Amino acid sequence: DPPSDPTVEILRNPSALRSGDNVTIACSVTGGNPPPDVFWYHENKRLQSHSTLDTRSKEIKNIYSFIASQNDNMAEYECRANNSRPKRKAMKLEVNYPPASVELFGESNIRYGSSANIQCKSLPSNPASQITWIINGRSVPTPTQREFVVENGIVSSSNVSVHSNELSVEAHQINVECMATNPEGSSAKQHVIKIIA
Ligand SMILES: *[C@@H]1O[C@H](CO)[C@@H](O)[C@H](O)[C@H]1NC(C)=O
Ligand SMILES: *[C@@H]1O[C@H](CO)[C@@H](O)[C@H](O)[C@H]1NC(C)=O
Ligand SMILES: *[C@@H]1O[C@H](CO)[C@@H](O)[C@H](O)[C@H]1NC(C)=O
Repeated sequence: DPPSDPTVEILRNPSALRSGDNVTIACSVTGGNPPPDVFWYHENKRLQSHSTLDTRSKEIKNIYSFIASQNDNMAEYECRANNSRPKRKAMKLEVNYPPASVELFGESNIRYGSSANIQCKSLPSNPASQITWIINGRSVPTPTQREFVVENGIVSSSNVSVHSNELSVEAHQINVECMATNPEGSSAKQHVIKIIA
């Protein structure tokens, strides 16, 4: 027997706000007397957006569209209702974004035979980024990392140890490459350590 025809559709949602994409936020209010003004407030400052009231329904709505940002948007957008001598409802957003860059820490010159410790902290990202190391074009076993929570993101930090004792006496320098990575993206930076006598 025949099955009835197939229908396909794309499902909007569910995804955390990402990087920069066209986000729309709404604030509904049902009318009182006098009809209140409805404003969006980012960082306690009145955003430039219009409020529209349906006369039939008596429902006041305020629609705000913007592109998401890493710099903020891990923070809250508040709505306010105003009647002379104010009803409020805030909203914390979650935006995924890749780590901007990474920072390496350590000597530029190390004595031969001696060992060296290299640190790498990534710039804030969401979610947390995985630090990986590549030494002389060789990926190395990933060290345990410490993740810190900062405003508008998470900072990963990893320590690696390079030993010049394993290297030959004719080893001029050691290339230390650090890399932070999350589902949004990745970023790398390379520090060069010279070997002194
Ligand atoms: C985002 O959507 C709003 C309407 O919701 C529209 O006015 C605006 O042009 C759009 N911007 C982009 C970059 O798609
Ligand atoms: C409060 O509301 C009145 C009218 O409802 C409006 O004209 C005024 O600008 C508002 N003031 C503030 C500080 O939002
Ligand atoms: C990494 O080294 C720093 C010193 O620069 C130290 O303060 C920190 O505790 C170390 N962390 C780990 C996980 O080894």
